[PDB]
Amino acid sequence: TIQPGTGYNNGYFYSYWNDGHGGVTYTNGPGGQFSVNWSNSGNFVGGKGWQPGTKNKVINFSGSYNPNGNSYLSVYGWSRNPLIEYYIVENFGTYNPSTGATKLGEVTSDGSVYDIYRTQRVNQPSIIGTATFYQYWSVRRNHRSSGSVNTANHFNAWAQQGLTLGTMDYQIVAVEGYFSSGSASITVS
Repeated sequence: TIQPGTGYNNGYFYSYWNDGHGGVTYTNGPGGQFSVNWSNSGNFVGGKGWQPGTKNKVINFSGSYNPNGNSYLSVYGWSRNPLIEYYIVENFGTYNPSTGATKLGEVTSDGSVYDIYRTQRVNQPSIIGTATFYQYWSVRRNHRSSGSVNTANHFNAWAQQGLTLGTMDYQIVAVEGYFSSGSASITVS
């Protein structure tokens, strides 16, 4: 495993974060590849991509994703001003992250309909420190672990619905886990 933090590997920005609990290993591979293996983890997020992201990137991903418990596979990132944490969720484990959330619409992109939601994090950690901020979600109905994500279709649908993004910060294909187990191997481009 590599040390939690951010940096560049083989031309790609990467971010690997955990809550210090133990039970997760993250490795960077050739090109845009990264692997995650976890067993009775805490909360973590790891993946490769870009710093900063863009609002019209076409993100390609391929590989395997085998969660046992609560985990997501998504295009994941942030904006600043306004501060937003966002997800385009391609697959997940035992928990759909939109459970109980307010549905803000639908968008069709890259072979599936997605349901759109907005949630709020209250006094939680963020890229600028403790803050209250919104999260935007596109949750794919047809789950998969390879494909292409035309981010503009999501960001445009969000904007159409009143979900504004500020200036992009990082933008990665991320495996997230919350107190679960699993394995994943993903290549980004």
